[PDB]
Amino acid sequence: KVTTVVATPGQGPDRPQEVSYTDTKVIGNGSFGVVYQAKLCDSGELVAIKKVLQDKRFKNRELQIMRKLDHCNIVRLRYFFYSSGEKKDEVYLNLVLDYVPETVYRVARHYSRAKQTLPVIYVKLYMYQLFRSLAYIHSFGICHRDIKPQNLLLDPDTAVLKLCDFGSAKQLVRGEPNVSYICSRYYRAPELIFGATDYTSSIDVWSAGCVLAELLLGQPIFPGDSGVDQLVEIIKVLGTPTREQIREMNPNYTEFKFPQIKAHPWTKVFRPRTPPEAIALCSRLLEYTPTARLTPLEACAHSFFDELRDPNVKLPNGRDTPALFNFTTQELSSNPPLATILIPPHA
Ligand SMILES: COCCNC(=O)c1nc(-c2ccc(S(=O)(=O)N3CCN(C)CC3)cc2)cnc1N
Repeated sequence: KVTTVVATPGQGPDRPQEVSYTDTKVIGNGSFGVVYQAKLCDSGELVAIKKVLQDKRFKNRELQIMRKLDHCNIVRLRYFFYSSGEKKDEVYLNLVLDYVPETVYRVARHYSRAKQTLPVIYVKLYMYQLFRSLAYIHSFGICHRDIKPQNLLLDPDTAVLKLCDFGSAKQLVRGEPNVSYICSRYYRAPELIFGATDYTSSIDVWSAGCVLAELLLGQPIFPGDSGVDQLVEIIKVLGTPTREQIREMNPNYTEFKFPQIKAHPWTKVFRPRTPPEAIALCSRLLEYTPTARLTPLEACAHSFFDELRDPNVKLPNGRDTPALFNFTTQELSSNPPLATILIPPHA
């Protein structure tokens, strides 16, 4: 069964094209509608169609953001078009994206069921690629707002990570308020747990540190039954924030959940047989103070990733490491002189 739809390229000139696809399989659900997997008849390559119900008296925020993005470690928007259900009003915006077979969550989840830890090289590979994607969208002022392992796609063979689900991403315009019940809990920055609406892109940096620590520990570092319990578990490990730290997180609130609980060391948080520059990265990612957290660009050049910058380092299945040095000037803009470290010898 071959379906032919008139789709506009998600990057290219505004030139609607006949796109034919088949093998339509549902893969995902959500707030927005439904996610499918499909095969382009002509090129035979697999794609994902994210189908959202669209009201025409406001443009889809995700769509405006997708048509401005293009990176190695981000699922690219190939096309978009409009469908409908039965009656009219009932307009569906459909996003044709690249399909990536696996996700970090489902990888991380197995090793955990096998009582095993993910090999450290995969931690470095997947965190570095995530940082690159973060430094790129933050250079536009776009904040994902929903970093979680299930929103990171992986190819098992090439070890390529591609960030997906831009449903909660938003251009942060300074002076416009921004909501605080964003982020998929567990990875919900301190500022948002206290209900701050004056946040920056560093909330993705926090969420990334929660993803890093989860891959190191083999389970979510900051669990919790609600937004309140997330604060308990953060305070359990990072201690009660100082009142200066509280002022920097949210310039609004403090309704003491309970008392000051103090911190316990990073060394005692993780497994003993795995404490290298990985613990130093977590201590630079998971800080209360938003301006004290690393930039995704500064995180890529951290000591923990230095194995990947070696010209001789090779993937576990013997293959080459995927592109880890093909930066743009937009991606380097926050700190251009960091290219000293980012681009090693080796071409
Ligand atoms: C709304 O936000 C974005 C929604 N998602 C995307 O856009 C997107 N999703 C994926 C994806 C990858 C893995 C899986 S899976 O859990 O490993 N698995 C589930 C069932 N199935 C039989 C096998 C696959 C599910 C989906 C890939 N590329 C995408 N472009």
